[PDB]
Amino acid sequence: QAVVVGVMAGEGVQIGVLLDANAPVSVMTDPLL
Amino acid sequence: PQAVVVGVMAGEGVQIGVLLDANAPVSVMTDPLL
Repeated sequence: QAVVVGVMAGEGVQIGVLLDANAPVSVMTDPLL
Repeated sequence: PQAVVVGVMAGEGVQIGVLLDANAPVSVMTDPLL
């Protein structure tokens, strides 16, 4: 299971990323950054 | 300077305070705001 979302970044630049469905945000916010 | 706080008016009269992204274009925010 997974999900894809539009992550907004610097000056509002739109970026697309794929994230796990069940893992908590705390374990993914580091590699995502 | 990355964000600004504003009060948004919604249906029939409820006012809600929100902190918006100061540089993304408004059209990108209207959907999640609703």
